[PDB]
Amino acid sequence: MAVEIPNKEQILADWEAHPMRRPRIEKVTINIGVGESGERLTKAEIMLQQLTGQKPIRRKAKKTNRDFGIRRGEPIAVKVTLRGPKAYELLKRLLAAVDNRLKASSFDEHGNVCFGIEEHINIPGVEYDPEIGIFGMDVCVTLERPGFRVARRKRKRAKIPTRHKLTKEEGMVYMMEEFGVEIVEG
Amino acid sequence: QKAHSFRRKTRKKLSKHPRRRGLPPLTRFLQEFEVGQRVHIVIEPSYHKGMPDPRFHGRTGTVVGKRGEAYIVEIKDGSKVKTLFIHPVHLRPQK
Amino acid sequence: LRPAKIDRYVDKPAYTRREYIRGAPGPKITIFDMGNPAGDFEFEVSLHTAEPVQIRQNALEAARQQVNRYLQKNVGRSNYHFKIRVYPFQVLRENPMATGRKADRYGNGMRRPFGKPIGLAARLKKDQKILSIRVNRQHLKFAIEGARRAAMKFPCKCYYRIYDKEGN
Amino acid sequence: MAHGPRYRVPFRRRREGKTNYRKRLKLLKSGKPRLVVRKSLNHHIAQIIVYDPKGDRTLVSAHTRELIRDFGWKGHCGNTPSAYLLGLLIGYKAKQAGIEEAILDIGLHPPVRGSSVFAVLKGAVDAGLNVPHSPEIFPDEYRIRGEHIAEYAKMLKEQDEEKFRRQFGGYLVKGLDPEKLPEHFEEVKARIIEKFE
RNA sequence: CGGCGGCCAUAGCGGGGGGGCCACACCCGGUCUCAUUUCGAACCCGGAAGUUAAGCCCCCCAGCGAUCCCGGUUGUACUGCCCUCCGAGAGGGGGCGGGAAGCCGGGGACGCCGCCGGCCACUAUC
RNA sequence: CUCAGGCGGGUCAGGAAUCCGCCGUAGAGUGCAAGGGCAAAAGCCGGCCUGACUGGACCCGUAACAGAGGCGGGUCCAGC
RNA sequence: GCCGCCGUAGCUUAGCUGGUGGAGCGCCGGACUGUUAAUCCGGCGGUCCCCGGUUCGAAUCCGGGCGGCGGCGCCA
Repeated sequence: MAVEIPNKEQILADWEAHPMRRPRIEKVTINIGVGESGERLTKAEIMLQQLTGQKPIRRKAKKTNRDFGIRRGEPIAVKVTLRGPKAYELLKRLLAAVDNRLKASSFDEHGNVCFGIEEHINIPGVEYDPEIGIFGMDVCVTLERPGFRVARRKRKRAKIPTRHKLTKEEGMVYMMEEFGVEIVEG
Repeated sequence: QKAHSFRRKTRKKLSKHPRRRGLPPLTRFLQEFEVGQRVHIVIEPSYHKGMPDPRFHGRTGTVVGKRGEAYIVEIKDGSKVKTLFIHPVHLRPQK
Repeated sequence: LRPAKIDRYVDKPAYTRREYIRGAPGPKITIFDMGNPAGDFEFEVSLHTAEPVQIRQNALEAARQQVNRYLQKNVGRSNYHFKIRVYPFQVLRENPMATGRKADRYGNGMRRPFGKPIGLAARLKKDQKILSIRVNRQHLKFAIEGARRAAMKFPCKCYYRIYDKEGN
Repeated sequence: MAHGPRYRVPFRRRREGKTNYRKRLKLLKSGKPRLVVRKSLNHHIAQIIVYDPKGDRTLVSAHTRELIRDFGWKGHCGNTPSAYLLGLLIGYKAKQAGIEEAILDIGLHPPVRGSSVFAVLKGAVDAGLNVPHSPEIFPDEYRIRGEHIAEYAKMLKEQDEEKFRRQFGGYLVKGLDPEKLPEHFEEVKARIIEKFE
């Protein structure tokens, strides 16, 4: 077969050298950017906070537009950025929520993935939900290497080769390893 | 020439090559000149402050002393003796 | 279109740069390449300019036509490739004046003598290639005749002539 | 500049991600020496540097590996109190080179209290160097002495797991400082002045 | 192999190898000093259990950019001075004094330089 | 603290605002013409703050050289 | 050749700070009427002349263009 086999072989290979070659999951950002705010502050805004377990941030609009971003500065969206065990706790369930055989057509060129599902999301009695039940989301998972942090800080910020940039192969197997399966073709 | 500001027809003196672009190195700014010393006055395009009138560019005068941070340089523009107040940035030692 | 007595000189300066100036004229030329691609031949004949001039947009279209017409009819467009490389860029200027007589001027010295656009011209120096036609050695005699016909409508003259490149 | 001959000239330090040429020109303008305090993950350096066109000259150095010899320091080289005794150590050589006035070059990094850069400056002012400052910047007492840490270390502790707090990861794994004792700090601080009393 | 520079692409892009990596990084705790309209990501207090894999240093390769050189085009393009010197003009030529790009071919170039530290060392090196 | 624009993943009829990653030496932006200046900024964001302060000079421009009023500016020093 | 001013539903005309769009007329479908006219309900189409630009967006504000309206085309 193919897709799965070539990916896996390289990651084992990365392990052999020592496993600081392998990637990590930097963060999970759960967002509603499809919007259901309007001029107001949405009540989808709580539902995310309870779900994630920590504070959300409003997202102000820009410009003058037909459907959303009608007036400049109005709430449109909400997001929370997850790191640490909170992010992982979200993924184990979230990955199951998306339909298994995780699509290799929804990967980024960096070995990253965004999920699209709206109005689903498990774990009762948190989702059900009386009396406010209106929601929609888009969930991104950013994946990168561990040794990348130097660029991020002030000290020693310089260009990072592509020999140390995450690629499409590593990200498919790494997601699979944690939970769920990947789509295999052939 | 149409019109008579300082900046007229100084497109060229006032412009740096694309390579030279970017905020200018700090050494040239710090530079120290002694009196009796002859300095060349050349506008650095990248540094806004310390500038002389651009017509003067290419001139060689003598530093007579200083006012504040700037230096006061004596030059003769045609017949007239003139004082040009210029920072060290736009000055270079002769020789 | 006044007779050409200014398109015959290059001692007149540049006023090309159509973006820059307010008011620019259209072309008359649209067709510049004709026949088969230029990779299917071996030999190159050029007409070489020996005199500096400005060559009018009108002259370019006329000269090309009379030439290309002859090549097309006799040879067919299954053979030869003919190119006139130049595009005219140099904008041309006019002082307003017509008959009106009597108490009227027309005119006028200044009060804006500065051009309204007549046209466009291409600047041709010494050893430029005004025409390049590509041919085989069967089709030699046609290409030379066509070039002779070109040369008259050249504003001054040729003196380097009908030139065998040979095809290097 | 990028791949062709396009706008801007890059610089050496600009490529590395180091000190801003603009910040360093402002500092240099007065004609005063720079007391260069710079950071590393387990080191601290202070240096009194002047400018030349040749490239800088450092009049005297003082470092954490010339403090971990023969000053009774056998503490962690990356903590805030090491930096306290770095200021003191370059404080004996401002009395044998006699230049006592310098201004703090932190390089790039935001100036907020609680940081290492204020702690070494604090050590220098007590050594008896006269450097320009406004006092509203010095770490708290807890931080200098090193006693925030003894209390922290009892909270955690690695290589003991329980439902009581015995949390895992760094706490001072080391035997020679279980938890770090402010008595130790005071011995080495007694080296103060050039007399070493 | 640290820190601070000078010159400021000859030190732009890209790739291979080795580490003689206590020091440098990742990394791990983040209560506290402290950074986020959200998150230790950022900023900062704390540590080293683990990693050389980057990074980093060191060795080296030029396909792309740029730097320099020789030769070829080329003393050609262009040009100051003089001309009862030529050309109907447009323009040219001689003498006299100077001389560019773009390109080919063959090459140097994937840095150089100043201060100070530091296991080791007391020397020169990662 | 770093951008126009482009790429791949997301939402949509498309698209917007919004989202994640990657490219990206300046095409953005800087009130307003044009030109010039600038990327760890003068741009972007945030906080604080009100020196668009008082006094009195040098110098330049105006008006090259070269007399020339009003006006502007750089550049000091004292005071707040 | 100069200097003002237009074009907006098939026509003619209101209108505009740049966030709009009508009136009368014609026309079309019903309805009075015996039929029809008149009359009487129901309607709709407008890139608001072309073509650039600024703007977050131009029917509107600037550039240019095209056709149509006035005013000079002379003391010399």
